[PDB]
Amino acid sequence: LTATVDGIIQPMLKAYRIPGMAVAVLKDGKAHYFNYGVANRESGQRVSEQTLFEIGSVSKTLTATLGAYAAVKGGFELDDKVSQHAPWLKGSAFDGVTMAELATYSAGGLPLQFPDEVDSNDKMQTYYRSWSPVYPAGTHRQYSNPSIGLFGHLAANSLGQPFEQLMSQTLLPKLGLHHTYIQVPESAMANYAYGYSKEDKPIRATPGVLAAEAYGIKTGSADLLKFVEANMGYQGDAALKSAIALTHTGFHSVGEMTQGLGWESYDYPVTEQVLLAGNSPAVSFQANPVTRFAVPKAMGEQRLYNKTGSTGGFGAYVAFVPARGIAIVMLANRNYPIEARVKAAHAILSQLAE
Ligand SMILES: *C(=O)N1C[C@H](NOS(=O)(=O)O)CC[C@H]1C(N)=O
Repeated sequence: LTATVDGIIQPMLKAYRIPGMAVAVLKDGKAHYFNYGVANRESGQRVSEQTLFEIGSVSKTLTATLGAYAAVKGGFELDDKVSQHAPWLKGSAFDGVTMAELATYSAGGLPLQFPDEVDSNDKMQTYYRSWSPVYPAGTHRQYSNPSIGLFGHLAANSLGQPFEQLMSQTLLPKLGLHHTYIQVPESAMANYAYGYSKEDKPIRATPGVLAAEAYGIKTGSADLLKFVEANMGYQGDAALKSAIALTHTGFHSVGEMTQGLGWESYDYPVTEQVLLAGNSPAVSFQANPVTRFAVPKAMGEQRLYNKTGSTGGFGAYVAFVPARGIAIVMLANRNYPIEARVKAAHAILSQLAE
């Protein structure tokens, strides 16, 4: 292995007091697992590649794959208006938003989170029915859980299924992810890590509206690397392969970052400075005018695809370059700085590419 994983990861774990981390890398078709520290600080139970971590917003890549799958299966087309697939949105602003804009955070300024008062399905429908766009559709990117959350919800229901059903019964089994969960079952609680807050309490995920779609997957590094493997020359089912290809399609760009379904990608080679900038709050916190594509673009293999994710007590990152057959998954039970995740992953990936 050309990479020096221990030498890059261990100083970072110390610098941010990360209790445990599961790292998995792919190179030349083989998976390598590097496990550090503890899943549970009071028992001392060790992290393995089967430890379940909250992967937070990395869930959006699975949600995007599910939505692309529903589109390939005929439930909807990406250029359909959103209200074509939700009778309760007819006449609302979503008459003028496409499913693709919803999935790529460009509907027009949907916020990062639902307002605190939205705590039921009924209040969720009312929220979207009364939503006032900040920007014209397709012109501005504001990263948003309500946006891709609604995409995942409506995509699944376009096949007559709840999101959780289509994810748990179709997408995850077809991807080969048998230890990946929206809700961790009884048989697997022994493997579920605790997270540790920035204030340092043991904490686990708070359920919320459309949490499953936007940030609610629990999985280990082995299962998550298997999903990344499917994103690098998947040999198999035509519908699922077409779905994955749609997630590698670009719909707009902000600076050097191109927004796909779930995945965000960069030209490869990519500098650390560019990858840091694309994952900084200058991109993730504020609404930015996008570079527009007249038609969506199949982006290609010689690119760095990535996604960050966090919960109250967890911090995750995934990046891969399909043309190189290299990948890194980093799942931690501390929500530690995105810049540290990016710097470490860029260093390791640069070495794997040698
Ligand atoms: C994803 O984990 N989340 C969405 C947003 N952070 O975006 S990032 O993950 O791309 O950095 C807010 C925090 C978090 C969440 N659980 O809502």
